[PDB]
This record gives sequence, structure tokens and C-alpha cells, in this order.
Amino acid sequence: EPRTPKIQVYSRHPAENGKPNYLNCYVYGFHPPQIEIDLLKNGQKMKTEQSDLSFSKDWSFYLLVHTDFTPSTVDEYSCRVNHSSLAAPHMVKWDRN
Repeated sequence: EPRTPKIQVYSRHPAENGKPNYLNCYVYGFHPPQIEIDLLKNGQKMKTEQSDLSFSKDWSFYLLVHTDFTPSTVDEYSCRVNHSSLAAPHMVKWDRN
């Protein structure tokens, strides 16, 4: 029985347009552990770094994916997750608010 991932997309620091920042996607609570995660800019895959896969009795499996980014007034950023508990990949949009 799979357990569906939960997905948090956030910037390391409060967003200001045109200032460099870090974009993060934390996904957790899932089983089985095989999972695919990307960060997207306007629907296109960004180059990212991905933490070590880890397990906790309180969180099941969890992973953090992150990259540099510079928010603007028009550019959209999202996290895309594919996992066997899902019928198709899910995307969560970064919301600066």
C-alpha cells in the first residue's frame, strides 16, 4: 500500500524581485522510496541538487531538492513529483505569499 508524498515549495529567504535566492522542494511522507523530483522554471527543468534519501519513523521517506533562483514578476516556478502513489506527476507552484 503506497503512501502519497506531501510537497512543500519555498524560498530560503523572503522573495524580492530581481534578488538572488534559493528555491527548495521538500517532499516527504511517501512509500515506496523510489521517487522522481524536479524543479521547473516556466515548465522547464532546472539544474538542481538533491539531498540524500533518508527515512524516519515519523516522516517515512523524505528528500530536499534545491537550486539557485532569482524571482521576477512574471516567471513561474514549480516542483514536479512522480511517485507510484500518483496517477500522473503532480506539480506544486511556488507561491511567494
